[PDB]
Amino acid sequence: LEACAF
Amino acid sequence: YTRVVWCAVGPEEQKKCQQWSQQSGQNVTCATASTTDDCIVLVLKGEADALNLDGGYIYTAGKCGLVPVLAENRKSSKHSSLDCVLRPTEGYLAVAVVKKANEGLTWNSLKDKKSCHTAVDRTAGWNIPMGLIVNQTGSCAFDEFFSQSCAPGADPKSRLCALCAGDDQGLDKCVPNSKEKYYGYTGAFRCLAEDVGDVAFVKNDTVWENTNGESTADWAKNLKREDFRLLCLDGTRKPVTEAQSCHLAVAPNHAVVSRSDRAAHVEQVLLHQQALFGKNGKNCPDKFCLFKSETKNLLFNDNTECLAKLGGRPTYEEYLGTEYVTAIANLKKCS
Ligand SMILES: *[C@@H]1O[C@H](CO)[C@@H](O[C@@H]2O[C@H](CO)[C@@H](O)[C@H](O)[C@H]2NC(C)=O)[C@H](O)[C@H]1NC(C)=O
Ligand SMILES: *[C@@H]1O[C@H](CO)[C@@H](O[C@@H]2O[C@H](CO)[C@@H](O)[C@H](O)[C@H]2NC(C)=O)[C@H](O)[C@H]1NC(C)=O
Ligand SMILES: *[C@@H]1O[C@H](CO)[C@@H](O)[C@H](O)[C@H]1NC(C)=O
Ligand SMILES: [Fe+3]
Ligand SMILES: [Zn+2]
Ligand SMILES: [Zn+2]
Repeated sequence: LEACAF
Repeated sequence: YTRVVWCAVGPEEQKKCQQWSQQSGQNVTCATASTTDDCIVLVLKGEADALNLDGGYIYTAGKCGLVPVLAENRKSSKHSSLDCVLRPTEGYLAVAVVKKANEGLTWNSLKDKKSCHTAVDRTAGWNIPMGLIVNQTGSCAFDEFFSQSCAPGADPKSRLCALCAGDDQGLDKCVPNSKEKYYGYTGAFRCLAEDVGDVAFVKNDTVWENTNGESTADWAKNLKREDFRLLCLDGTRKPVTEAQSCHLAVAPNHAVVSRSDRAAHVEQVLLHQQALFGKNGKNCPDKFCLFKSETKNLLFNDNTECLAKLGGRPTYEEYLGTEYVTAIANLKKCS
């Protein structure tokens, strides 16, 4: 439930 | 107009993409990366335009800003008068498949068995079965649930990669691309067919398309459906004819993603390219078929009848569906 993984 | 730069995952997809590029008169051209996450990073950098993705990968891409453009549509189970491009997609069935001869095995006795997965982070191979297992065990320790696995993309020295076999030389063990013998739908079903694993997490279509002469490949050519069973969540085992009542979930179809600013152009080019190379395309089979592979399911699944328009210009969360998104997000809390 957060940001881009890169 | 501009060229569309596709991103191929591994060298077998790159070969296919280079054939498409030649046949397309360079309307499509190719970039290639070793993994699907690396292709998503080329697209986020603007060094590729698009690729077609399993829904679990659509979630990674979507979190990074990429949008769904067109979805795979396979032959419909019901009659429809709509053209393929305008027919609503139906979602595929994620299933757990075992051998009938392995008589003791049910969903409730999976602990400490040997498993075959398409790849980490994919829908039927990983997010659906591991999400159900973490939930039913109440534990994030899913990397210790099966005794050994082939789960391409995991740590190659770990038990999640112990069953993976790499390429003809045994290099690239556990890489999440088609060089790994047990990658993907067909590789994970081969892991089960060869009794490397006890269970394969694939989709319904994979068991049908690799049995009873539907595949002429050596390891498949002699497989019979009746030698496999599906594991139902209520602990029963059924024949593989019963997938509509013995699946783990319904998955959103693989789909093409791009940056938002390139979506429209990628869409227009793809609609044209499948008119030339798609099923019943003008130049398929004479010259090139976009939805067939030298090996298996390269760029697109070989059971794709067309890429279809999406309804409602959907965000990635609308395309995947709220329930699937929430399941992925719950599982990713373990990592
Ligand atoms: C499980 O998958 C198989 C393979 O895609 C489906 O069987 C195909 O169904 C189509 C559309 O009905 C038929 O016209 C094809 O000939 C079938 N293929 C084969 C190889 O038999 C099957 O319908 C799917 N089961 C469920 C419940 O969705
Ligand atoms: C694993 O369990 C979690 C926790 O219950 C599930 O998350 C819920 O899913 C339902 C249906 O989408 C929602 O109404 C709830 O809001 C979700 N709860 C929470 C706390 O996030 C999740 O669906 C389960 N995973 C799988 C694969 O079934
Ligand atoms: C290349 O794209 C241009 C512009 O759409 C079009 O005129 C031409 O037909 C395309 N050719 C092929 C082979 O895809
Ligand atoms: Fe998938
Ligand atoms: Zn269901
Ligand atoms: Zn919307």
